[PDB]
Amino acid sequence: LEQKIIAMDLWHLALPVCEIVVLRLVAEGGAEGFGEASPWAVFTGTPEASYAALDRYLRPLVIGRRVGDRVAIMDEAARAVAHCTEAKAALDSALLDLAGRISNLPVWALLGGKCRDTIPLSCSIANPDFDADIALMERLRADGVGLIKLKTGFRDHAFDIMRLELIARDFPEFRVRVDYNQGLEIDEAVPRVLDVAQFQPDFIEQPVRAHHFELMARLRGLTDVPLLADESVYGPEDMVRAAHEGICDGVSIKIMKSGGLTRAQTVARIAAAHGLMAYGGDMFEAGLAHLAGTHMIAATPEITLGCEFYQASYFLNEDILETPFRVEAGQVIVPDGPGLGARADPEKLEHYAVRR
Amino acid sequence: LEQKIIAMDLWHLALPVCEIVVLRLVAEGGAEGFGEASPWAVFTGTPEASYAALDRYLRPLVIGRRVGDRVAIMDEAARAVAHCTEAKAALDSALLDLAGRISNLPVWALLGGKCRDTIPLSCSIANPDFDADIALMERLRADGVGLIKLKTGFRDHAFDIMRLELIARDFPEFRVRVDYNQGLEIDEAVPRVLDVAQFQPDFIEQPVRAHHFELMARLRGLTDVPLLADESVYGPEDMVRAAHEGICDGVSIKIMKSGGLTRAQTVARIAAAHGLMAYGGDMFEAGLAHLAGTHMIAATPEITLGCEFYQASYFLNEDILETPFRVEAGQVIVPDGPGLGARADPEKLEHYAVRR
Ligand SMILES: [Mg+2]
Ligand SMILES: [Mg+2]
Ligand code: NA
Ligand code: NA
Repeated sequence: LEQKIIAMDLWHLALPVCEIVVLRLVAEGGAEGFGEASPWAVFTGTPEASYAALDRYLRPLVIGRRVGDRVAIMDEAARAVAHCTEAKAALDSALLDLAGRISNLPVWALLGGKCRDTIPLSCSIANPDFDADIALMERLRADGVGLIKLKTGFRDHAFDIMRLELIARDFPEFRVRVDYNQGLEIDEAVPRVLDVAQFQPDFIEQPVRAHHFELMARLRGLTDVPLLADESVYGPEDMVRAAHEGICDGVSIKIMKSGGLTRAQTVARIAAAHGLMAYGGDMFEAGLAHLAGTHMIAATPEITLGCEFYQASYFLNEDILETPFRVEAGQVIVPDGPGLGARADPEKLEHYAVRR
Repeated sequence: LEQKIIAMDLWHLALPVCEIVVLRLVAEGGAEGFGEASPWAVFTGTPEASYAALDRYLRPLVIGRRVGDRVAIMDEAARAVAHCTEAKAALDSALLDLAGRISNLPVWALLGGKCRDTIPLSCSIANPDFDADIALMERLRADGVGLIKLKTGFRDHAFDIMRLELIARDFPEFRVRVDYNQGLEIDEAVPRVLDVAQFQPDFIEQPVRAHHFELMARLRGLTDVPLLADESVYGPEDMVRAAHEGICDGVSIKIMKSGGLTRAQTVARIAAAHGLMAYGGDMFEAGLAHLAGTHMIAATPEITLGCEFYQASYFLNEDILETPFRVEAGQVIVPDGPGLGARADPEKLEHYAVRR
């Protein structure tokens, strides 16, 4: 691990169904590490921002550094550029993937070990054309997927209720989660949440804008259905604040928000210390990001509500991995191979790139 | 790391100057892992309690497990036996040491990498015969040690003041820290702490009993000298409570309290999130425990006040490692070799054992 990182390559991809930024690091010894940043322009930041963060601001910080100084590198990285937690997460992933390759260890082994070999998978239901999702749900049920998360709030309230009712009638096999993606306005939050809570989903995710800690805390006191914070919490700092103000019953943890795998674990551990639950959320990512999140969760017993790394299997027309992101009988398979467990395909990276 | 742990050997040692419990784990392939539990009877527990914890209660959940399932093993261990955080730290150390030997990596490499190659060392000054400490301080200054921590409260207040004045006069080269070890009673806490604070030590450690959160918080508001919590904080759970009640400005982190290296890091990270400083404390341990503590601090940027792994160098007549715990120019050296960086001497373990 005394080896020096000698190169940094980047790709700004546009995947048919979704833009992401892929990073590759190369050590003196020839080993390579991959990492993905999956920005959501309106929430975490743009792909351009993360591309620049890596290409111009973090590059000088990483090139020439020893693979083993990851802790120092990530500490400096957080301060070297503002935001771009997706880019920071990509760097951490590549650093870990690289160290894992060098030492011949899976990433979870560099995160403390593993506590689970599989992770329950959840697929989101967010199509404005519900008939298309019904067909999707038929397939999900057939594939053994047992969890689904209804994206709510993007249309009228009636549209949300309609779907919950049909799901309960024709797809009772699934456990159902709900996610508003900060979608509701102040004047409609309470009545819409209270109505949806009647359906008793496993949890309702972030009904209002991230900065609405007061309102989130109030919504939490309205029903016994768990209220999960997502956009309101990125890292440990926000988690401490969220816990203090009692804005949620649990949190959706994403490496793209925490800016790294360790910071993601810290969020989960702080949530647990406050008696709050944790879920493996994700952004609109590809298989590389899925693998990074999978290794993180495999080493974090505190995240018990499953994960939602469903895009590579049900959203993207084609993924960027050389080998399919492994999911069997509705469960994500924790890889045990070196590094992340799969390489990104250069040809696909070259083909789908809009910039590199 | 898929291979199983097939054996657990224990030694309750009595080291001339100190009792500790040493643990050795053996994997199917023959690799070994060593860990140390350094119990303090009146604070953390007895060596007999920790010996029993490992020998009878943790043995069953460890034997037959995959080396790589460390996270799950430790999660289960914490609940398998009450207290005995020292035994838990020893098990975590052995598991990490074992995994390091297998993968040929330094323990810090399994804790996320490193951010520092050396750690400033502090030696405690606690001899009731102060002339003996003056001699030691002469030795300390010559060896390049620039930090010392005065053990206060075990005698009258005059004795503490006497030593603080002589140190400032004859040994100005040292940065001075103070530690009461919960030694002060309620009716004498304010006056004594105020007097000592006039000497502006770097920090004053745990003036009163661990359970006195309210009193600790009041003491914190009396001076601008940092008040460190030690016995009041063992793990993440205590750190969350201590931060909420504002009982300190910083915390002394010890693996023997946190019951593991990761838990110790979580304590440091939580403190930092609350704007509280962190110090690398220790119990009356030997070189094996010092190495575990060194690797954890090596991977934890949040711990910036140095460490006190001085016993192997200045307290124990003889250490148990095959090679000296490295300290150069008053700085602890972070090992880069496989595992903890040194091996326990089978012959010494047998010689100093009072039970095995
Ligand atoms: Mg969400
Ligand atoms: Mg102390
Ligand atoms: Na509630
Ligand atoms: Na103060």
